[PDB]
Amino acid sequence: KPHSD
Amino acid sequence: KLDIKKTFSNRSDRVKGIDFHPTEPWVLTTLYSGRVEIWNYETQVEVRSIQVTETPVRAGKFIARKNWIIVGSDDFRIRVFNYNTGEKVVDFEAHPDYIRSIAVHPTKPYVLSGSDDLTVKLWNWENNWALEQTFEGHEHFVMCVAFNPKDPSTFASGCLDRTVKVWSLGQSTPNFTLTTGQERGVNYVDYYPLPDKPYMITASDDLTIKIWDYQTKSCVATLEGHMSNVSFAVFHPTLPIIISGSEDGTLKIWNSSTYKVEKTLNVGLERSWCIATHPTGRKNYIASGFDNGFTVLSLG
Repeated sequence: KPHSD
Repeated sequence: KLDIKKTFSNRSDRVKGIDFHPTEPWVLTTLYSGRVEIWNYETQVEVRSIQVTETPVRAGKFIARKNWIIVGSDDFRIRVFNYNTGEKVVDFEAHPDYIRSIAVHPTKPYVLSGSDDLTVKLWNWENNWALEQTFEGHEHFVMCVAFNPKDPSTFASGCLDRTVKVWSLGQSTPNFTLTTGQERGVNYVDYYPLPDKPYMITASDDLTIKIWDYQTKSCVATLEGHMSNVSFAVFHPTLPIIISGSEDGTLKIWNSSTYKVEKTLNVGLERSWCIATHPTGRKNYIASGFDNGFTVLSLG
């Protein structure tokens, strides 16, 4: 998933 | 005159959301660890903190007129707590995927939530938190939602599908879609709050910040200087500056007339994720949340 952080 | 002073900084788990209370000297932080904290940044004492969930809480806002905070988390839920008592007011599944952003209407009992489920949803707290509208059209994660402060019957959503869409409450399609040319997506969108310019601003993983005239849909300027994903960019409500923050670990202050960088700060908390400006510009306060904590700064 993009931008998981 | 600039003269940036650190008024209060504290270490914590990653801060994903941040917001100022309008009348109390408080900042709310929402953390990747599922914790939220409300700090008095003048006395440097916690007013209230809650372990809300075990998942990241990416979004959080005060609803000062109701004495609430509203938060959204990766467990799909919107929760509302009274900050005077800590009591949970409501707890509901809002989306079947992560919640990225929450916006609160200035005068009506409406909240918007933007989600990885590709939608923005409108909830009405005077109608038992009923879902009153779902805004469909985006094609990737909705990263940011924001009301137009000059006309809150409209709002903007910024999306990894590389567009900003501007919508009217009560209407199912966008008034317009802004094709940003920021090919790695839009992480953030904000409005200039004053009546002299119809401006919006967008931040991207493509390392650029862009200013838009929302009447003509034209790009006014592109701000370059960050070296990693730009997490946010906002107009300051009283000072002629733009403030941005990046996974490069810096905050940058830009001249809002010339669009040139005035000051770069590495506050030493690693990656920057979120931003808040004090609603009335008290002491020119801004606050930003990072991998390793937050900082509240007075800009001058």
